[PDB]
Amino acid sequence: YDTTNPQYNSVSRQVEAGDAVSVVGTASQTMKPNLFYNKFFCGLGSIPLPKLH
Amino acid sequence: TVLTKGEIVLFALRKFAIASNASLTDVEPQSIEDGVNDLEDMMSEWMINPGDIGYAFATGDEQPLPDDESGLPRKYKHAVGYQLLLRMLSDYSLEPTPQVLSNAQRSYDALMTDTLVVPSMRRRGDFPVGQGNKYDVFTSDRYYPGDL
Amino acid sequence: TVLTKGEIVLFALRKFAIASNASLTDVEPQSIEDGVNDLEDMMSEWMINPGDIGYAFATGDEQPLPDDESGLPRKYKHAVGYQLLLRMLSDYSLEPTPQVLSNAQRSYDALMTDTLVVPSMRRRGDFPVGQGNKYDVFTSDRYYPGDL
Amino acid sequence: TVLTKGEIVLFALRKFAIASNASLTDVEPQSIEDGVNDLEDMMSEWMINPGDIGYAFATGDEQPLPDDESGLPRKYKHAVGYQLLLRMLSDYSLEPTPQVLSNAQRSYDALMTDTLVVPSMRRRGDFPVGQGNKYDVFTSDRYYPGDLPLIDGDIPNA
Repeated sequence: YDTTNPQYNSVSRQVEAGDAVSVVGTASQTMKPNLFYNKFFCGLGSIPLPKLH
Repeated sequence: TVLTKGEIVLFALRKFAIASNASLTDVEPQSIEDGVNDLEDMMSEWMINPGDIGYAFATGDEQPLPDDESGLPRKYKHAVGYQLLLRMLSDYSLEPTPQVLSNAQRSYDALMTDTLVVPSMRRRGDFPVGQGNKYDVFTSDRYYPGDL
Repeated sequence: TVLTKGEIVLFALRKFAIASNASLTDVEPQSIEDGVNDLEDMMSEWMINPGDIGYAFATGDEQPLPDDESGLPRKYKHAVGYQLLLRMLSDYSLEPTPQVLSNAQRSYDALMTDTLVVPSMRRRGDFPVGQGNKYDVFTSDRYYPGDL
Repeated sequence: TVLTKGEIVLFALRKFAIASNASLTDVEPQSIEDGVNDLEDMMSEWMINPGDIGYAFATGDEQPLPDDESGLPRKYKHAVGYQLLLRMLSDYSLEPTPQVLSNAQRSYDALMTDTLVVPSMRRRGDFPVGQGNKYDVFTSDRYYPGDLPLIDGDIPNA
C-alpha cells in the first residue's frame, strides 16, 4: 500500500500498529496439505554437470 | 630464543651509541616506551608494502610492553633494528652516516629478497586448447578456465 | 587498540623534539591547540586529492577537543604524523632534514599503495559482441551495454 | 685448527686498532659480548642471501660464548671478520677508510666466488626427442620427461 505509487497497490489498506491477526490452523496439528497453483507460480530446472578429467 | 621488543629497541638505541651497557647515561624508561610504541606503529603499517612477516600484535585493549614477545624469527632482527633506528634518530636530532645507511639498505634487501614472490600469468580463458590434449576423453573442457 | 587526537600532535612534536622527554622540555598548550586546528584543516583538505580515509570530523559548532577520537586506523598514524610535522615546522621557523623528508615520503607511499583503485576501461556500447556469444536469449545482448 | 667466535671478534676489533696490542687500552667484556651477539645475528641473516657456510648455532636458550667453536673453514675468516667490522664500527662512532672498504669488498668477492650455482636450465617437457634416439613403446620417452597430472574421482575439481 504505497501512497506515492497508487498503481502498485494490491491490498485495501495499510497495516498499522495494533491491527488484529490470527493463525490459520491448530496448536500442534500435523497433516498432509493439498495444493493449488497457476502454471507460472514456480519453476524447476536441472542444471547439467561437466565431466571430470 | 625469544625476540622481545624491549631488547630490539635496546639494540636500536645501542647501534648508534646512545645508551648501552657500558654507557654512563641511565636513559629514561619513557624513551624505551616511546620506542616500543613507534616499533608497533611501523610494524603495523608494514602490512602494506612488505606484506605479512610473522608479527603478533597486542590483541585487545592491552598496551605493548617491552618484555612481551614479538614472534619474529631471528633472521629479521638487524633489518627491523636498522629501520627503527632510521625512523627514531630524529627524536634525538642526529644525522645518520652513510655506513649506517648502507647497512640498513643491505639488511632491508635481504629481508625483501627472502619475502619475494612472483606470480604466473595464467591463460586468458577463451584461449583454445589443441586437439593433442585429447579433450572429451582426457580433459573435460575444450577451453582454458583461467580463473579462481 | 583505539587511537585518539592529541596523540598525533604529540607524535609530531616528539619526532622533532619540540617537546619530548628525551630532552627536559614540557609541552605548551598553545602547541596542542595549534596542532589540533592544523590537523583538522589538513584532514579537511585531504578529502579530495588522496581520498577519504575515514577521519571523523568535528560535529556541530564546537571546537575539536584534543582528547576526542579520530577514527583513523593505526596503520596511517605515521603518514598523518609526518605531514603534520612538515606543516608545523614553519610555525617555529625550523628547517626539515633529508632523513625526515625521506621517511615522510616513504610513509606517504604506503597510504597511497593501500588506497589504490586502477580503473578498467569498458567497451564502447556500439562495439558488437561476437556471434559465438549467443545473443538471442538475454536483454540487450546484441551489443555491449556500455557504461552503467 | 679450530676457530672460535672469540678469535673472530678479537680479529675484528684488532683490524681497526680499537683493542689491539698497539694501543693505550685493552679489550672489554662488553665489547666482546656485543661482538658475539652481532656475529650471531649476522650469520642468522647470512643464512638467506649468501649460501649456508657451515655455522654452528647454539641450541636452546644458552648464550653464545667466546670459548665456543664456530666450525667455519679458515678460508672464510677474513671475509667474516671484515663484514663484522663493517657492521659493528658504527657502535664506537668512527668511519671506515676506503682501503678497509676495498679489502672487505675483495674478501666478500672471494667468499661469493666459491659458492656459485649456475642452475643450467632443463628442457621444456613437450619438446620432441629425435627419431635418432631409437625410442620404444613400453619405455615411452617420445618427449623429454615432465610433470604429470593428478586424477581424483571424489573431489569434483573440474
